[PDB]
Amino acid sequence: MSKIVGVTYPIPKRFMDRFFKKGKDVFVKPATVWKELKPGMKFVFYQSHEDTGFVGEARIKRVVLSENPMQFFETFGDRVFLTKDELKEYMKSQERWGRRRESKKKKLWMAIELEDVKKYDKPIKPKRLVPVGGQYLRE
Repeated sequence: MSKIVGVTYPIPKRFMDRFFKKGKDVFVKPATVWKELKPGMKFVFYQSHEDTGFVGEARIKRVVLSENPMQFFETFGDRVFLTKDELKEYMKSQERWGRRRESKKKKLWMAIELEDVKKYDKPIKPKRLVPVGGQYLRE
């Protein structure tokens, strides 16, 4: 339904564990998800395909909207799923391996506050495939 409930992401690296480690982490996006992403949803952490998907979930809260990703790494840093070291190699990886993902200007990045991070100790079978772009979980 249009009520939604949350979004689900596989997370491109092993930093799914971050949210379960500290119980409250910050997932950053270089503008990918649309206006369904509101403060007061859930964020289900997808694991892998086959019968073994969805490693856990959490609750989406106050999103910090800023054009510089380094704003999130000076404010949170430790609280963000990846570090600034992971950021700089990631952006380089997109522009040197992804043909030439460059830009004359910077874009609006978003830092989602993830609190109350729940765990699926049960292997939940995905109802559909969750790519790097991620899927909108709606009730």
